[PDB]
Amino acid sequence: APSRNGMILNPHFHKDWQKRVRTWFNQPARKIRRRKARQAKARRIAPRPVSGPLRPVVRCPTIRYHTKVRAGRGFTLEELKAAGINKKVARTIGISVDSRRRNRSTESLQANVQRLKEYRTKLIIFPRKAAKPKKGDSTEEELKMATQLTGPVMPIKKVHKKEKARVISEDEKNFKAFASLRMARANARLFGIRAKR
Amino acid sequence: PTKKSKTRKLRGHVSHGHGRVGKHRKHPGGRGNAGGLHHHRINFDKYHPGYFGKVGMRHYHLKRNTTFCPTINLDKLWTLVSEQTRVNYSQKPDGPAPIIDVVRAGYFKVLGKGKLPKQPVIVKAKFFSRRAEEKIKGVGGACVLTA
Amino acid sequence: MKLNTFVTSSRRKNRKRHFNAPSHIRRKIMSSPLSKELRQKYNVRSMPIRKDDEVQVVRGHYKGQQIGKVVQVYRKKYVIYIERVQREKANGTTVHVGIHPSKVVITRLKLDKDRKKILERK
Amino acid sequence: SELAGHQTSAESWGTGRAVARIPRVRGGGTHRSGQGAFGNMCRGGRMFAPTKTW
RNA sequence: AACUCUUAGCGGUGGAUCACUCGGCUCGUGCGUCGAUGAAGAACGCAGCUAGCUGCGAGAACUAAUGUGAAUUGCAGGACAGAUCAUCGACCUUUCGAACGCACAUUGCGGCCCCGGGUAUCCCGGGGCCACGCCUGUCUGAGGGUCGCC
RNA sequence: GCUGCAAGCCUCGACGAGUAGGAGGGCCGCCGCGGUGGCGCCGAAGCCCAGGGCGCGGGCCCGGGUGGAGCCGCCGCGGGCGCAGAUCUUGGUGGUAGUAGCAAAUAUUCAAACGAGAGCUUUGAAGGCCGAAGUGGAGAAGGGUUCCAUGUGAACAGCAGUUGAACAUGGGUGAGCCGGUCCUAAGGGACGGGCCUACGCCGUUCGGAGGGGAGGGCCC
RNA sequence: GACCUGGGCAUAGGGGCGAAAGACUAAUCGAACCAUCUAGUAGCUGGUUCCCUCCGAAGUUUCCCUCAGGAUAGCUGGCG
RNA sequence: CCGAGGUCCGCGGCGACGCCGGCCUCCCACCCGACCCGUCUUGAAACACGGACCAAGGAGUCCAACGCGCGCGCGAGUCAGAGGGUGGCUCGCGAGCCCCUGCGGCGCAAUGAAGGUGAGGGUGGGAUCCCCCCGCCCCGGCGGGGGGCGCACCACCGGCCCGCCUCGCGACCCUCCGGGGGGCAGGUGGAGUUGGAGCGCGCGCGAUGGCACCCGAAAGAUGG
RNA sequence: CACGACCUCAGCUCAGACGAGAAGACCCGCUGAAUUUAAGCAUAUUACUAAGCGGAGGAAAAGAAACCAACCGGGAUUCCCCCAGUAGCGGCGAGCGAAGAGGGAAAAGUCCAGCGCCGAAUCCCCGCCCCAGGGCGAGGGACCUGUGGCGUACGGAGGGCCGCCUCUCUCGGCGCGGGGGCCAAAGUCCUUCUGAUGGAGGCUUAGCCCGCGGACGGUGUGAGGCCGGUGUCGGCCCCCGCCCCGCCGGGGUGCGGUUCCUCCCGGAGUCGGGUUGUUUGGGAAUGCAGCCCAAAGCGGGUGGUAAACUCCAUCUAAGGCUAAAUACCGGCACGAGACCGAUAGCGGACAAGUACCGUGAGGGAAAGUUGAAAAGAACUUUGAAGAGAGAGUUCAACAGGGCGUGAAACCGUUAAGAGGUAAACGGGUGGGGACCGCCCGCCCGGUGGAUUCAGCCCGGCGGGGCGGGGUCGGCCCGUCCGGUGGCUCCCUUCGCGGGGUUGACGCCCGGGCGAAGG
Ligand SMILES: [Mg+2]
Ligand SMILES: [Mg+2]
Ligand SMILES: [Mg+2]
Ligand SMILES: [Mg+2]
Ligand SMILES: [Mg+2]
Ligand SMILES: [Mg+2]
Ligand SMILES: [Mg+2]
Ligand SMILES: [Mg+2]
Ligand SMILES: [Mg+2]
Ligand SMILES: [Mg+2]
Ligand SMILES: [Mg+2]
Ligand SMILES: [Mg+2]
Ligand SMILES: [Mg+2]
Ligand SMILES: [Mg+2]
Ligand SMILES: [Mg+2]
Ligand SMILES: [Mg+2]
Ligand SMILES: [Mg+2]
Ligand SMILES: [Mg+2]
Ligand SMILES: [Mg+2]
Ligand SMILES: [Mg+2]
Ligand SMILES: [Mg+2]
Ligand SMILES: [Mg+2]
Ligand SMILES: [Mg+2]
Ligand SMILES: [Mg+2]
Ligand SMILES: [Mg+2]
Ligand SMILES: [Mg+2]
Ligand SMILES: [Mg+2]
Ligand SMILES: [Mg+2]
Ligand SMILES: [Mg+2]
Ligand SMILES: [Mg+2]
Ligand SMILES: [Mg+2]
Ligand SMILES: [Mg+2]
Ligand SMILES: [Mg+2]
Ligand SMILES: [Mg+2]
Ligand SMILES: [Mg+2]
Ligand SMILES: [Mg+2]
Ligand SMILES: [Mg+2]
Ligand SMILES: [Mg+2]
Ligand SMILES: [Mg+2]
Ligand SMILES: [Mg+2]
Ligand SMILES: [Mg+2]
Ligand SMILES: [Mg+2]
Ligand SMILES: [Mg+2]
Ligand SMILES: [Mg+2]
Ligand SMILES: [Mg+2]
Ligand SMILES: [Mg+2]
Ligand SMILES: [Mg+2]
Ligand SMILES: [Mg+2]
Ligand SMILES: [Mg+2]
Ligand SMILES: [Mg+2]
Ligand SMILES: [Mg+2]
Ligand SMILES: [Mg+2]
Ligand SMILES: [Mg+2]
Ligand SMILES: [Mg+2]
Ligand SMILES: [Mg+2]
Ligand SMILES: [Mg+2]
Ligand SMILES: [Mg+2]
Ligand SMILES: [Mg+2]
Ligand SMILES: [Mg+2]
Ligand SMILES: [Mg+2]
Repeated sequence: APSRNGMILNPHFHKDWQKRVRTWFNQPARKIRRRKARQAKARRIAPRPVSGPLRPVVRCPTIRYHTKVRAGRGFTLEELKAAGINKKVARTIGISVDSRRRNRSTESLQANVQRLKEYRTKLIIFPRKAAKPKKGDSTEEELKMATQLTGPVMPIKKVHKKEKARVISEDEKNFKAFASLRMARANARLFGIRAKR
Repeated sequence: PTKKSKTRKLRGHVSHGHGRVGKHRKHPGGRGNAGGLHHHRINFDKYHPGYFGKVGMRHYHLKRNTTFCPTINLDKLWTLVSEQTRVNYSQKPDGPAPIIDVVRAGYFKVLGKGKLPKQPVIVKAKFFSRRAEEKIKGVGGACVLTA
Repeated sequence: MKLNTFVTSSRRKNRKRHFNAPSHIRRKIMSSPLSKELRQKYNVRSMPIRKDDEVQVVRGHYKGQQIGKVVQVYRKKYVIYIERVQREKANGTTVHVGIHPSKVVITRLKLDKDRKKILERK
Repeated sequence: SELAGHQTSAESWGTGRAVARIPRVRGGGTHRSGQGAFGNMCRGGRMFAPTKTW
């Protein structure tokens, strides 16, 4: 079979693959189908945003996506408590909640509490009955100027803040970056063998 | 397409470009990588040395996000900032130095391959090689570490 | 130009539902235009032909100003038979020749309780 | 169709008969019995390299 | 002469080719609904003239209703000509079949109730029933199984 | 003067075998598509030709005949794109060939009738055979109208046919005491139980609270 | 007579049944038939469809449970 | 005109089909040549196989991935893929257009089993080009003689990076418990480096996995 | 030794329900091969496939963490992309092969048991009363061997304190799409041609006429205007629905905040361990199952290498429910096609799963076309009849019923020629035959007839340019200066959205410049 210099190929076609072949001929048809579902859903929730509830801002786990934020699953119960929002009333006003997530640092906590407060100001709540405007309900002036919000509810901004050009201190120029990492790696390996003393 | 196909010029020729003596049959030497050690050994040893056997330790649950460490050389270090920024601070070499945060650009380690222009620069990376730092220190500037 | 994607434009389908059309649909298919005096009197372009209509052949071998009367509307064969539009057979027997309704022109309508209702809607 | 030409339970008669060693339809009282069924050269058989939808 | 062969015309034999296409194949879309209230499938039967196909079920080539508005057509004949067709919400829907009284290479063999007739008796006909498993409940019971009362 | 489609044109020199195989060119051919340029009842496609031609060739044009409704060039695009072979597939047709053959169980003949038509039907006579372990008379299984009358003589009945188990049109199978039905024979197969992941299987008078009937009038 | 025979029954495929021949088990038996896996695999036979133009071989090397086959080098063509 | 290959400024009989022309093709005849194709084979006209005849059908395909060559776009980038947006009651148009804070793929860094560490020119040949000098000129160039910068590429010699080995081991400012450095040098291993070339699309071909150019087993298995 | 209660277990053609079978493309649970590849072959591969068995639904399954991760942490499930032909598995051979993260589609969460409070506060059956929604019965049961309310890992409950206050469900009545019928523009104008026009030409030179209709089909040929339709969310008519708002009516019952008190907080032959078989990329054992062992409660599971110790992280297993993204070769109803065009395409364009074959499981064809219209050949005549000759229909019988076109093989006949070396074939020619085929141009010299007759002039108009029209003028684009003046600026320094400095930044403005153009 091998004729001359070339790769050792490994085509995984030793099963009965012809019985399981999915052609993407309905791919443009499911785009029309999923689009009609969003439009049909949009009319069913006409005042409410079509994208769903407000999602929090979470940090991607691994080091490969260290500096990357992402729309999370739901707001932590601690983030709702620090924003004055009850657990079981957040779903009624379109706020995503999940109780599995925790806040390991205040940076992630304060980032979503500000996001919750920014949302509640931009939130126009309609009274349960138009003849009875209650306390938490918005005023009759803001109800007329309330349209459906298309796109993600409060998309996450990635502020590309730049460190200002400073003057390099002489103490900063004497910092051995290679020796600092090389000592940190060596001390992290001999840490356990040193604690035995 | 089939217009420029070779089979269109093989009409009329009996063996269809596969010989009369040795006909074109069903796998005359085995299917796939058969005989890689017995009768295709010369081909495997000549063009794929090292194909047979084991080498090195095994890592069962290898997660590529753990060993993720994209690198960048010093010759492409100033590509992370605008060209006007590199020129503006060239006329002001008396302490105002730009900061090139290599982590926010998508790299972790800085390697000292190319030459660096004679400008003080503050380089923020998670890792530095010995020569990358001394070229940054030699040209003026510090190598700030980040996590 | 057809803008309705639910209506077919196909040689295979338009012919199948034409030669297999039900009798009540073949009535609408076997329509014939009205004369310029009837089209001006009733303000109707064409009409589904009936048995006792006076028509006039316009195309074919039997065309002419002779105003005949429909004998029967052979809805199964997509053809009508007129009084004097006929032919002598070999044995001398006279047989009616089939004419398609699209080739005749209704010079006089067979008005009844239902014909005047449809003429009003048109 | 993927089943085009393969709706037959044809077995080759083999050698020993003047027939040409092609899968022939099982016996019966029809014209179809004893006819080539599978190959692309046979009438009513499967075309060479049937056009697949993928 | 004949016979044989070649060539062309013509005529046969044969069916190619071409043109045609109410068919297939493939893709996409919307729905996504069977059955003891008897399904799928099967058998038999049903038309004025009817074998098959198809449609129906002893109301049998269709009933009612609604829409439609003059036909169906091979030949008649006949329309209470609202013809015909479509829709299809009413009604109808033989036997076998999960098929259900027991069976079945049997239109075999039984049982119960009710009705009508001959006359409760029997006989005849008709109607409603009588499979298996299981659930809730009722009813009727069983066992010193555990007690109570004596 | 001519060209100059420069992917064109012109000049000069040498060279030319070829299986397997490779490459190039094709204004070779086929089907469909996007363009473009047309053709057609004053006759398209296809088919036929002792007609006129073109190209090294693949092939092509024209004329004539037939045919009766579609078709083609060019620039691109997409192929189920070209056959002499495969004991190829399907269909058709030859030579063999008016050939082999219509040769198992002794047999037919005369006359007449019907009829367009008779070795073959029918009638009579004659001479023969089966010779009651029939070439006879009735059933079972199986066949399913083959039974019967009449008509037909296309097809079939391997010659014929006025004949038929053919075809066409009608008709025909009548039961308390003939059989089925009733009984269990071998056996099959439920039930209880057990098994089985299950569809189910095992097992057959055993094995369950397996009796649905009483006499006596609420009792055994 | 260890006879012949009908019908009804029983035994079903790696099973049956066999006074035994590998016999018989629906013209099929040293493992029935039917459908499917299955277009099973075949280093083995057979065939592999238009033209012209140009170039043009090898049956030798090494390795191979190889010796009717491959890998490999050589020879070939094309692209430059 | 013995001269850059031919002209006649020579001519005859018949010309309307009787008596003219038609290569090839049709028939026939003669001379020369000439065994039946396909196939396997060292060798086929073979007493080798297949083929009585004719029509129609009939066999290198599609998918995946790879290699190299080529066309194309852009270029240290390249491709937008899933998806989303929308000429708004959606033909042609299940196209096309658009944006995705370009996720990611493949490139831009290799090397080691790994912990890890991680890349600074010379010589020779060299298309092309530059300069000078002497002649000639139709002022645009031509001819002759010299020098030089040297593309790509190749040969060689280096530098550097990672692995390994050997040698050199030292005093010293980064030690801050622990620890990190200490021109190290000389060799050697690497699919490296010393001024990127790739990515996407298309095309062709080759070797593959798939029914895989087509037809073909003796079987084996599952269910009946 | 009966009578009662209970337990356990029976009977019924008891009252009222349920199950069965079909189909099975997609889906769930099992079972399970071998062809095949490894050029043999045994593990492996084929394949956790085919076949076999069971069970569903319009989707199913899955699913709200005994998860991932090791980070600045993610956060149910499903699907897509990528991860990735990667980690890894493998006679480490052939081959096999996921997952976390990331990007997207869709997103919705929750109920018990237990724990302990509430007079079982609960349910069913029967008989009913009012308007599917509410009630009643000194009716019968279920149930304390545990119904209901509260409540479930996000903590929960009760009592204080603080604050705001009661709003769902289901019916009647006025306001905000779907389906089925019916209808809705314009040539049969003129001329010609044809068997038939739907062909050709014309219709002030707006093709004549319509056009939001020039899709498609039918009609005797290529029809926008003959017909059905097509286009117009155009009109009319009849059924029917969703959502929101408002009033009336039957059922609804408050919820939050507490660096305050008190109390409560969990799924056993299960985890785990051993072993066995199988499965997986899971490798000192991924999942599953059998057997054995057999738990704990600051416990248990996991942290991809077996083990002990230790620290950290994460989850809370052994109970239940749950839409939407996803699949769909079956079914129902549609649309489409660079597909096939009667040996093709499904086996089946037709009385096709039909005829027919086999005892049976099963096997399984062949077969489309007269013409526009049957106008399907009256009648005469020969024959017993098929079959003929006439006649007749048709544009056509070179369309006469398996009838459009009618090829090749093969055959009859006619015409022509030939034939003692089987026939054919290459090259050369001959004969014959059948059908065909066949002096002008430029210039000039005279000649004789006609020149809405020539140079030139005048008048009107049009056109032409780097081997070179010249002189004035704008305009467009590129480019460079003049910053001539403020908006983005440079992610540009300063005080806390305002101000100050500069980039070949764009627009504005004047000059340049380019064989850059009109
Ligand atoms: Mg090879
Ligand atoms: Mg060749
Ligand atoms: Mg060959
Ligand atoms: Mg080849
Ligand atoms: Mg060989
Ligand atoms: Mg191959
Ligand atoms: Mg109209
Ligand atoms: Mg033979
Ligand atoms: Mg086929
Ligand atoms: Mg000849
Ligand atoms: Mg002929
Ligand atoms: Mg029934
Ligand atoms: Mg040559
Ligand atoms: Mg094709
Ligand atoms: Mg000829
Ligand atoms: Mg082909
Ligand atoms: Mg052939
Ligand atoms: Mg009869
Ligand atoms: Mg006979
Ligand atoms: Mg008779
Ligand atoms: Mg008889
Ligand atoms: Mg008969
Ligand atoms: Mg017997
Ligand atoms: Mg067997
Ligand atoms: Mg023996
Ligand atoms: Mg094959
Ligand atoms: Mg050989
Ligand atoms: Mg000729
Ligand atoms: Mg051969
Ligand atoms: Mg030999
Ligand atoms: Mg010999
Ligand atoms: Mg032979
Ligand atoms: Mg052919
Ligand atoms: Mg290669
Ligand atoms: Mg990228
Ligand atoms: Mg990759
Ligand atoms: Mg150099
Ligand atoms: Mg085997
Ligand atoms: Mg079922
Ligand atoms: Mg093998
Ligand atoms: Mg092999
Ligand atoms: Mg084997
Ligand atoms: Mg299966
Ligand atoms: Mg269902
Ligand atoms: Mg769904
Ligand atoms: Mg579910
Ligand atoms: Mg596997
Ligand atoms: Mg993931
Ligand atoms: Mg939970
Ligand atoms: Mg039309
Ligand atoms: Mg396995
Ligand atoms: Mg570990
Ligand atoms: Mg569930
Ligand atoms: Mg067919
Ligand atoms: Mg079908
Ligand atoms: Mg004709
Ligand atoms: Mg004809
Ligand atoms: Mg014909
Ligand atoms: Mg002839
Ligand atoms: Mg002759």
